[PDB]
Amino acid sequence: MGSLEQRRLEQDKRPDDVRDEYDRDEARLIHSAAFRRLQSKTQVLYRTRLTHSMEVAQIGRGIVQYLSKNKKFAEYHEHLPNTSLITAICLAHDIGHPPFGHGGEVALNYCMREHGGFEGNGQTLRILGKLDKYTGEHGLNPTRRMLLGILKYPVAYSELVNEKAYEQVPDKNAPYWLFEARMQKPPKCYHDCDQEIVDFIFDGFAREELAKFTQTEQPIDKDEPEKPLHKKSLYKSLDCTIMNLADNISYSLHDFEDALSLGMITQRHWREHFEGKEALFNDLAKQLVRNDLNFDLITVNLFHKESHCRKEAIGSLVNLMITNAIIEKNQSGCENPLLSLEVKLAPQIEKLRQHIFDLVCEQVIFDENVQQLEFKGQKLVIELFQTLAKDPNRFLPKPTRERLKKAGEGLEGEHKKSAQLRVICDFVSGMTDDYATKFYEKLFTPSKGSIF
Amino acid sequence: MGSLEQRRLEQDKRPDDVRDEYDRDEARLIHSAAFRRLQSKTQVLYRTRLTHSMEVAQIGRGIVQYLSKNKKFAEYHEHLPNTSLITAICLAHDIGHPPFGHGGEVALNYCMREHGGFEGNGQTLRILGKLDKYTGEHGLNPTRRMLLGILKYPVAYSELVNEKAYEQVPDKNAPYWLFEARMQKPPKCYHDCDQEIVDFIFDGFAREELAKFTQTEQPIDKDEPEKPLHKKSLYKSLDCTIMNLADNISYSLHDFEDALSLGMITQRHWREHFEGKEALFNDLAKQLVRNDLNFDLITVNLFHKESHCRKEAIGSLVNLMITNAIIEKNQSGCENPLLSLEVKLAPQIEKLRQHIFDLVCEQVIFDENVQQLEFKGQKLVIELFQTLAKDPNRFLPKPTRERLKKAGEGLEGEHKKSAQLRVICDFVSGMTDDYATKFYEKLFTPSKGSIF
Ligand SMILES: [Mg+2]
Ligand SMILES: [Mg+2]
Repeated sequence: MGSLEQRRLEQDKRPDDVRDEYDRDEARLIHSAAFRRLQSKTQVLYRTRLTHSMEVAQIGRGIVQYLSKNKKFAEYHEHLPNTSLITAICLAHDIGHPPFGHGGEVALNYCMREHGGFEGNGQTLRILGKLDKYTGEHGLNPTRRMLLGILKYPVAYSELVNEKAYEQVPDKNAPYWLFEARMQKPPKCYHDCDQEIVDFIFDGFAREELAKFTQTEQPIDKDEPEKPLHKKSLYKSLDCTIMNLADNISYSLHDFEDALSLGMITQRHWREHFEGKEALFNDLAKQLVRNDLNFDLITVNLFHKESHCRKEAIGSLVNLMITNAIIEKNQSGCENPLLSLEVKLAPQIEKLRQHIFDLVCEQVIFDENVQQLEFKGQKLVIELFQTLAKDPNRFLPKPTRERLKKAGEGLEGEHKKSAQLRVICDFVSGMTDDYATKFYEKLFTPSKGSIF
Repeated sequence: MGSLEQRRLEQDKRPDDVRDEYDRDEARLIHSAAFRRLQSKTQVLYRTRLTHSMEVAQIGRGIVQYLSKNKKFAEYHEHLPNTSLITAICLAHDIGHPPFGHGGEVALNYCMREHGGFEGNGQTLRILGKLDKYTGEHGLNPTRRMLLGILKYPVAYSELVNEKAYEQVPDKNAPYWLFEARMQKPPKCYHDCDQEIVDFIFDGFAREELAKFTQTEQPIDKDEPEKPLHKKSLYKSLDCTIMNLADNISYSLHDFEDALSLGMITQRHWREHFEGKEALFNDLAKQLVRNDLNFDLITVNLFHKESHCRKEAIGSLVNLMITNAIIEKNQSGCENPLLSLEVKLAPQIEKLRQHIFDLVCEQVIFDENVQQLEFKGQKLVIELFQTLAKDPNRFLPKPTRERLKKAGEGLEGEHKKSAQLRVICDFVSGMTDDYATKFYEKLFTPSKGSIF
């Protein structure tokens, strides 16, 4: 089998470069157009995706550091990623996310219904492995282990999608962009047209390991037992578990901290969301003997006037989760360490992390005004994709027109159409929020737009 | 037959006026609302249609002057138009063009699919002969020869249209304004509802002359031999050939000069568009012995920092085409001089003029941002026409409501509908780009519009 430091394309380093291949991955990523676009992309609307990706990289390094010295896990030290690989994986995890976030993701998936759908994490793999113009046709040409580390869902769209969930009540009067977004969310997956990339990631493993590692589950009873739902992938690589843990800690605490600052989560919300289960903080305070973890003391410090009393509690909770990162084996039958080993929190810490994250989804993610803005990004992307798809040679830039022509060669009929719509999907998804707004305004908004 | 200085309506001049009828045409045109609208109408988006029409008038006068003294063409001096007639024809040629240019023209033709279509040059005749409020129902009431001079395409829409080219792949999800504009372009023609105007222009000629002069051709193989295409008219009057030559010289050189200034055409584009065929400049430089026509010398002067080195080359190329205007006979079997005689460039000069014009279409006319703005004018005009057509008495001004009522009298059924939609088409097409934008914003844009 192939090495983990192997790339799809041959790009050997000069003898002047003792940097390991994982550092070369970090260097290419930071100097890449896909990573620099994280500035003009916000996840909530304040906090940009670049800042979130840096905080996630910091948390992941702290996780890897904590594990690399805890001798209870000394048996697994050799399989931990290094500082450069965990950073590059953490800094790349939100690269594929489209403009306007979930509003744009639902939009592109709805437009690509007959052509493979769209999902952000799949586009992250698509950009990293092919789209980014660091190479001709191999993206940034990352190492096998880095590609595996960003593959959060190693199962294809077709193998996971349940198109019965897309079913809608007919409405002759509704425009094409007007629908319930929750019923058009894609499965978390990789795109079928990128199977070659996934083949490379998995050529360094035994095929029985691949079958066990790509196992899925059928979730049941989201509201009713017969409600149709997509299938979920079940397992991620070891490095991916570390990044996914850091990614959730930031969403649970750092987006919570921003919610306190903006006033979207009050102490009344806190004490009502924790009206029961004050032991989520208190019982932990007893076991670890940390008076700072007392529910009433940490509540006063979180909702304190002095900003140094809040950041001290946020950082205390950030440190509490990093110090409670355990590494177990997943219920996959895999014997490879990178496929069988998982990093996660202590069960009592995860209960507290989730319960803080649930208050964030309730007051921030599902705020009426936040959702109204997501729908507008849905309308904008749909209306932009339609127009770019109706006459792509009139509107698209010349290099994008070349890819669309190139994608259709050797293909005819419906396969040619899906391959060319994929290029348009990669063009729109690779837009920044302001670039997509300007592109919308040049095409539709009455008095806006300039030829330069 | 009738005189060339004859008008549809009787408007004789006072004895105090020794001005010839062609000067009276020039005077009425300049003081007309249709000609003054050329200020608020741009052709590219910089250079307005008024400025283009003045440069065309200057080139045409230079053409007529050059021919009126070249004794190789002395046999045809008596049939050349005078200074006033060639100016009025040149200043009127773009009067009918709608807001947003081709974007608005494709829009109106698409809306008028079942009602006669729309084309700019046809509206120029419609405004000049009927619409302009200089008279009651005869427009500016121009002379027969001036009307003939603006009749670039003396064949009707119905006689030229190939509705198979309008055929579209069905799309249930597309809004009414979303289509490929290239497949909805109208034929270059005059509108069927203006046949009476064309009858007057042609009552001063023998009917055999009319049949030969209105001959058409069926172009073949735009991309494939079986691609459906409209039919083209074949012949223009002598005065029209002079105006059409001046009109093309301005587009080929003056719009090229603006392209240099804005940076849309680089010296790299020039030397790559002329990578072969440097003899288009050089061979002419040999025959005429003009070292300024050397490809490398004129390239340095065109792309020079000093603006006096560029304008000296542009004006040299403007002068080179005027000095190479020849007058031949067209392959029409006509014996009337105004219908059989044509003015055009020398074959080697036309090869150079076209090749410069092709670089203008490639970098300017078909720039992605220029086309994106054209589509937005297409969407705006379509959405404006629809709403004005749904309830014309609620929205249209009282004088326009009078014409629409008046156009429907004596008619019922589908003929009444087409006659009233023609008035709405004349209202929208006669809008300036900013007037159409304000009219769009009052009706659709959320927070815009005032009752005054
Ligand atoms: Mg993230
Ligand atoms: Mg013109």
